[PDB]
Amino acid sequence: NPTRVEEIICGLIKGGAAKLQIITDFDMTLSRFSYKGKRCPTCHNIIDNCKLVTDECRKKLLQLKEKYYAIEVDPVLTVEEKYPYMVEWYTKSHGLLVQQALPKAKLKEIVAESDVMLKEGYENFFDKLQQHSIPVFIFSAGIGDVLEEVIRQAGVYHPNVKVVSNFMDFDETGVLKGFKGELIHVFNKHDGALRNTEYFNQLKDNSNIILLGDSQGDLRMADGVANVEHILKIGYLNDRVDELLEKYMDSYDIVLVQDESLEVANSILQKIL
Amino acid sequence: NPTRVEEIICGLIKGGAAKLQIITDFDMTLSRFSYKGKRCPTCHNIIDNCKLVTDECRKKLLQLKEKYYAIEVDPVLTVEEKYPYMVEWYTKSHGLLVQQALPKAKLKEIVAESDVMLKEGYENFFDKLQQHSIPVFIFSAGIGDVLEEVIRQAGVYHPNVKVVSNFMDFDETGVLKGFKGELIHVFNKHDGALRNTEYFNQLKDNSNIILLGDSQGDLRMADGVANVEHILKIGYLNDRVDELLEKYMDSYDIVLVQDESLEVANSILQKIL
Repeated sequence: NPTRVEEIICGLIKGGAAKLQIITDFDMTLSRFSYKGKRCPTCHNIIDNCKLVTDECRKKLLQLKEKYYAIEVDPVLTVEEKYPYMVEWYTKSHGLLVQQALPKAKLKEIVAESDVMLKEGYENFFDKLQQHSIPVFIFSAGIGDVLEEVIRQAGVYHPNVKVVSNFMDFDETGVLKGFKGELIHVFNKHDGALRNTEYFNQLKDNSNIILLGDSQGDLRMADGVANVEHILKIGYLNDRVDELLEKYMDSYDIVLVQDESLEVANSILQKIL
Repeated sequence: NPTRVEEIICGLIKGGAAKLQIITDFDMTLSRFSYKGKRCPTCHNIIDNCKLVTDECRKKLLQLKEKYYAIEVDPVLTVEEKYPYMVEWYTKSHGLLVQQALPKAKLKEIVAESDVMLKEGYENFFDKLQQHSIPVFIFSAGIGDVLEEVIRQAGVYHPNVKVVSNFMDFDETGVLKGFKGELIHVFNKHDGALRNTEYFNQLKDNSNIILLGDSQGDLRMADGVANVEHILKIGYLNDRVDELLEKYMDSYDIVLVQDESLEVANSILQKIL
């Protein structure tokens, strides 16, 4: 309902800066799905395609993706069933990334020479948020170290920005040995939300939330919010559109089909802050 | 291969206007997939959503689409298996369109008040083609009468443009009674190509072809070309991208991901004509 969306937004404007927080996915949400007719990379792709991975290993990674992607988007399987494969997919990809002995010191170059792109309007998004000290919480199934190099290098890793993702584990050599903590993946966002309760409890007054995601899963990202008064959910639908449009209109308050900007979010921010 | 693509294009430039013809799909190929965050309509949607269809019938049409779309994009079914359902899908939708008794005289309004959009660069595409009398052959699984009202009203139904689609059959009242000829649908483009042999035989000298499509099926659109010397195949990949990207890079010479313009085609035309 367009009426309901306005009731929410009016709540947000009434709250102003003092009551607002942002929860958002990263890949295909803050970064672009495609550009100039070309598919843009996800954090995983940045590494898969970089010069520190061999042709042979890149080929094994692609086979993984073709097998496991097809299960991810299987119409017959429940998420129950899909869950162990999503887990398998990450353990193997990660498995292969370990073997290449990726050097921490190389991340900065890897990201700098990749095709990665933030959506139109991102400086304005991030700056406007920093200038009002609005807490921003980025919850991604991607790779924390890459994610951070994208935003650092774009000049928008401000102090209000908290990043929570799958971070790389290095050894003494400063060479990748695995992944820290519990795996974030598309199917368990809810567990990841409640696993970050300590951050959210420090934000009790921030009871007006804008959530930005790109999948159905992302709808759970606010499951650990302490005090919810008003929440606006904005959904980027970049792929599997005809299949998922109804479901998205059904659950996100705003569905933006193949939209490579943050202009809708920026105009809503303009009214609040 | 980028080298191979250039060999082809060089053939096309050498041929110039005198040897060129264009074969192209319409929906999501000349028309837009989405706009300003909103999914644009196909020729079928224009009718489904117009004021001459009831709320109730529009609801039955949507159920059809949700059932039959899911079969169309089933990974397990062969096209063999899917083929009778695609046929069923059209017969029922058409079936329901008949019942509403759609008036021929109303098409002009229906199209004029719909959200339909051609890609950026379309006037330049169509004009440049008309000005060199380049035969253009539009082969669509949509609805001929709608397709024609979109292009007529956009001021680009020029005499070099031949339209071949599923055209509406009216009765004495000028009220829809069915569909003429054999059904064009996504799976039988090849049969439709050879069924239009008479048009292609009149174009024997036009042995340089540019083909524009949006599906795998569309690759068969040139199957009835009399004399093939050079052919460039341009593919719009608007949906199911991650699933289909490899297959598309595999078979179209140029794959343009979520690209709502004709700029690539227009620059290739600039070099040829």
